[PDB]
Amino acid sequence: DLCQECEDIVHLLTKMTKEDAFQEAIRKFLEQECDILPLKLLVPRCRQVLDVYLPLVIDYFQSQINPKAICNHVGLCPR
Amino acid sequence: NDLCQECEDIVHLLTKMTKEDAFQEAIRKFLEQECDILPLKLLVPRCRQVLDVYLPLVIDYFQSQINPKAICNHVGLCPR
Ligand SMILES: CCCCCC/C=C/CCCCCCCC(=O)OC[C@H](COP(=O)(O)OCCN)OC(=O)CCCCCCC/C=C/CCCCCCCC
Ligand SMILES: CCCCCC/C=C\CCCCCCCC(=O)OC[C@H](COP(=O)(O)OCCN)OC(=O)CCCCCCC/C=C\CCCCCCCC
Ligand SMILES: CCCCCC/C=C\CCCCCCCC(=O)OC[C@H](COP(=O)(O)OCCN)OC(=O)CCCCCCC/C=C\CCCCCCCC
Repeated sequence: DLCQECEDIVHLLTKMTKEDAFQEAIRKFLEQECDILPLKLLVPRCRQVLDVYLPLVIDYFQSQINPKAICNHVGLCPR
Repeated sequence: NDLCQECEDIVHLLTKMTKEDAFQEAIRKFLEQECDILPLKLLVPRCRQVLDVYLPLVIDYFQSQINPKAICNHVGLCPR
């Protein structure tokens, strides 16, 4: 049941993004990855992209989202 | 505070989902669509080719002999 597993992942992400520890951990991990391969080459200006977009993703998962619509958008739930 | 367990749960869900071909097909279609538009079109040079090369590798990685706690340790959500 892909739809339900995707919805569960979305729910878990909504829970995890509420903790500052989560943001700090993912920030440090991605900052380390941005300085080495593969990301260093695959994503130009990796660190700046990270600085700008990690807070936006955190906010997004803390906002009023529609899990079934999200999972439909990526093709894992029907409409 | 129990981020470690939530991370392990996400990893387990991903391992389950990567077992289905419908998953690979759907994520492939979604990311192929995204590679042709903003933001990815600009953030990831040669997005479509990067996708073609790396999506099977990520799928295999989550289908392989992995330890969810080890992944979560690597990304800093379980302590070690
Ligand atoms: C490039 C190839 C790399 C190999 C694979 C490695 C995967 C990397 C994941 C990067 C994917 C970046 C996709 C960015 C596309 C995007 O910005 O669309 C998000 C849109 C736009 O939202 P808004 O403009 O704010 O308006 C609607 C309000 N809800 O939001 C969505 O509805 C979709 C959210 C996607 C997150 C869903 C996560 C659920 C988990 C599913 C299973 C796990 C697979 C995840 C793979 C990535 C797919 C997101
Ligand atoms: C570019 C930053 C933009 C900020 C927004 C973030 C949006 C989407 C996430 C972008 C995905 C980029 C991830 C880079 C992964 C990478 O290149 O690292 C390679 C390494 C090399 O693997 P190995 O050393 O062989 O593993 C041994 C450990 N047992 O990959 C890894 O180690 C595994 C990392 C996978 C972690 C996923 C676990 C899921 C946990 C929580 C999900 C919620 C957080 C999502 C962010 C994590 C992104 C990976
Ligand atoms: C790894 C499995 C974990 C599953 C968790 C899902 C992880 C990430 C979900 C992605 C977050 C989507 C939420 C959208 C919320 C939002 O408002 O952002 C939408 C914005 C819209 O962008 P714009 O505002 O239009 O900017 C235009 C100016 N350039 O889009 C995004 O946030 C997406 C940014 C992500 C940047 C991706 C860069 C990394 C991409 C590919 C790296 C591939 C590495 C693979 C290596 C694997 C090695 C084996």
